[PDB]
Amino acid sequence: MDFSRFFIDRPIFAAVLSILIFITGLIAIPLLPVSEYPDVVPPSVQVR
Amino acid sequence: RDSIRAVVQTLLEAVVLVVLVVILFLQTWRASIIPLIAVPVSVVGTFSILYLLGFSLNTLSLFGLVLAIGIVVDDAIVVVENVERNIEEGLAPLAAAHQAMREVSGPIIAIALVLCAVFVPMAFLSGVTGQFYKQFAVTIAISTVISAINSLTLSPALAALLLKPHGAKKDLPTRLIDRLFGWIFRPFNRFFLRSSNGYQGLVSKTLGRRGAVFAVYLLLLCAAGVMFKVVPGGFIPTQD
Amino acid sequence: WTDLSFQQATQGNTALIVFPVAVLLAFLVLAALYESWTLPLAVILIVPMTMLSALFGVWLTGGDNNVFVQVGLVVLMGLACKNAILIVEFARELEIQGKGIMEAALEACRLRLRPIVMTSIAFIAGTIPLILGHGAGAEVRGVTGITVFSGMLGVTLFGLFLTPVFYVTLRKLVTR
Ligand SMILES: CCCCCCCCCCCCO[C@@H]1O[C@H](CO)[C@@H](O[C@H]2O[C@H](CO)[C@@H](O)[C@H](O)[C@H]2O)[C@H](O)[C@H]1O
Ligand SMILES: CCCCCCCCCCCCO[C@@H]1O[C@H](CO)[C@@H](O[C@H]2O[C@H](CO)[C@@H](O)[C@H](O)[C@H]2O)[C@H](O)[C@H]1O
Repeated sequence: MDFSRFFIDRPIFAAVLSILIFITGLIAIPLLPVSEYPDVVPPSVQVR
Repeated sequence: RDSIRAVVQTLLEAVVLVVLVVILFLQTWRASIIPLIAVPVSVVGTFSILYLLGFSLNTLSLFGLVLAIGIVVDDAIVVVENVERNIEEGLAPLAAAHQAMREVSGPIIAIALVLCAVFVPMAFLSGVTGQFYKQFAVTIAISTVISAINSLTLSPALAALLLKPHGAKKDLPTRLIDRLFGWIFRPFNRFFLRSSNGYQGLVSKTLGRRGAVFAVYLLLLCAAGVMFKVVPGGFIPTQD
Repeated sequence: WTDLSFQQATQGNTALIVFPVAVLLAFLVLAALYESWTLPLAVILIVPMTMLSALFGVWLTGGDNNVFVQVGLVVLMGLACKNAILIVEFARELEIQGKGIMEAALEACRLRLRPIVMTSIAFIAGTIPLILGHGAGAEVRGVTGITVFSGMLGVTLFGLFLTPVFYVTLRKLVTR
């Protein structure tokens, strides 16, 4: 609770931390590939 | 090859000059030691991390190293300016270092963090221009982090042991510099005092006429913009 | 299109989301250090001032804003950032020790005056070897050196003068 003790007396620090997390996620979303399902289709090789 | 020699030449230069500067301001052989150790082990240490991230020595990365030695020195100076200023206000060198790092320690990690905040995103720029920026940025940022670790661990400690209380006695080294190079010590220490005093006078008046300071900063930033777009753009400059 | 012209024609401009993301990121860190949403602007708002100054060296010469001088510009404004950060934190801590805002900023400038000038004079003494000497890549080393001179001059002058004005201005509209 000394962790929380430090943070409640420094609320701007807490806001900054939550905003940093939110910002990294916000810049991550456009970078992520949009598919249906994770990659589970097994790769195959054709020999002709 | 030339770039390599540059990165070593400048480094030794960066040592020599910095030690001169400290003996001019913190006039003791004691303090001059510690940036002489601080700035090499930083830049050289950079190489290790540069290896782990798969980079290579090249004109651009070594250029970034040459740029980064400067912030490395700057950290060393701030640390020992503060510790010897503690000794000046009359603290034992160990307690001097304690108070000094209480004053600037958490700052230093904050400035390392903001420097990373401005430098690391440069590695994700686009275009071959961006791939050059990437070498510059990564080299500078890892040098910043290593230099901050050095400024928080080795430099303050080495100040604590190396430096003794002010006055004490100008020792063998210190007596040598005192006699030999007291040639030009005093005139410009006292000129520095007078220039200081003028400085707080100037700020004290400007802190009264803050509206005019805002008025010049305005349209100075407009000149900055027009000049950002009239000075030629940025691409790789051709060389012999 | 072909070659690097083709790469230009297909590449995007991620700087338009790299520069802002950097800026506020620094802001966020400073906001945590100062415990203030406004005190960071004491540092940030002075860094475009050094840029012009450094850039002015190129206008002195007639060179170009090639990638090397661009990274040099960013580096010197980072140095300006660190100077401003340290003096601003010193002023704020002085205020926490019972001093008024204006005398705190005055005395913070007073304490930090010496380290800034010694760092800058060390650099500007290392700058003269960066307009002559021996070795190749002369265009690169030069186009960095002239800027480095003018930019360090701007760094010191505008830190030591604007940051106290910016600090006192910013802190007057939050104490009511
Ligand atoms: C849709 C939202 C999605 C993005 C979410 C990101 C998380 C957002 C969290 C940040 C919340 C706002 O952050 C919060 O701002 C307030 C108001 O300025 C700060 O408060 C500050 O100003 C107030 C004045 O009102 C003072 O009383 C206080 O001492 C001071 O800390 C808080 O210390 C900070 O925690
Ligand atoms: C506190 C320390 C700071 C550390 C924080 C680091 C923050 C880094 C964020 C930099 C800004 C994000 O910038 C992001 O760069 C990526 C590079 O992958 C760009 O991405 C671009 O190249 C990638 C990789 O080839 C492609 O997959 C993508 O389709 C394309 O848009 C994004 O368009 C941009 O959103």
